[PDB]
Amino acid sequence: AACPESWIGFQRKCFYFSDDTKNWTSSQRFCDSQDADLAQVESFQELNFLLRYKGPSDHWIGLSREQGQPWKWINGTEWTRQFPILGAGECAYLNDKGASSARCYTERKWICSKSDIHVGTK
Amino acid sequence: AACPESWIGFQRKCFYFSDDTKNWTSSQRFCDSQDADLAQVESFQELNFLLRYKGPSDHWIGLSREQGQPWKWINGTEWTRQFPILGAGECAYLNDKGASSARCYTERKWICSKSDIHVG
Ligand SMILES: *[C@@H]1O[C@H](CO)[C@@H](O)[C@H](O)[C@H]1NC(C)=O
Ligand SMILES: *[C@@H]1O[C@H](CO)[C@@H](O)[C@H](O)[C@H]1NC(C)=O
Ligand SMILES: *[C@@H]1O[C@H](CO)[C@@H](O)[C@H](O)[C@H]1NC(C)=O
Ligand SMILES: *[C@@H]1O[C@H](CO)[C@@H](O)[C@H](O)[C@H]1NC(C)=O
Repeated sequence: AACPESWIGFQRKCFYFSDDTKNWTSSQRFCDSQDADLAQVESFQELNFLLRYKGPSDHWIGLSREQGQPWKWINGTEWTRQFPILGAGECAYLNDKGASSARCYTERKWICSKSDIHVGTK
Repeated sequence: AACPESWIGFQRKCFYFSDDTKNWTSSQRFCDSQDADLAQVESFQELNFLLRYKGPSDHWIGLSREQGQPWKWINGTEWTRQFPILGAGECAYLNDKGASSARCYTERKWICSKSDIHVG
């Protein structure tokens, strides 16, 4: 199977949409336990898939920042600015129509992403 | 890739959700051209997944009937009653409750499904 059971496949990745709510760091610890990360949204097409599937509640994704800084990926590098992220918060999430930001201690649903099983990067 | 580009993978199948609208027979022709069929919805659970992604438009699916007669999948097997397909029409589609039906010449979006390329 390209993706784990109950994950959703889309363009060489596998996505998990949570049932539970957790804070941002706890959501990342959950994704890390599944050999994945909080969604690393790398194109506008991926964004659109996520907004369409997720349904009505806010979902954490894997971008964080410091107040006067750029948004960073989980690996600590500045991200590629595929879409605007609104608000004045430290952790990013998806809402009804796009990406916004809030404090990392708030409990939200989350999305994990990883590569499908047939992807090689060598 | 398990699925062709932009199809959504779920539980060893791939699903195509159209952006365009067609009548039911031409929708099944599109699906067949991409080595698939109009979605042969297998169960209430598969239903809940298609309902999650499809968004507000009506989408044709792979069941139809002759007047009076039981619903049949594209493959010829009679529907197994995991949920009702409502209405008075010959051709089935998904609204946001579950399945409803209409005249086959009208214009709706559609969903295709097929087994992913690693099934065997
Ligand atoms: C996040 O939530 C956990 C319980 O899930 C709590 O123990 C932790 O202190 C909270 N905040 C952070 C930043 O870990
Ligand atoms: C860091 O993570 C991002 C998001 O997946 C990836 O696109 C980028 O190539 C990675 N950068 C490094 C230096 O590993
Ligand atoms: C017809 O398709 C349905 C829905 O997936 C499946 O349950 C049934 O086994 C199929 N019959 C054959 C012969 O493919
Ligand atoms: C359905 O549409 C196709 C064109 O894609 C056409 O050949 C066919 O006549 C239409 N069927 C009906 C009943 O209007």
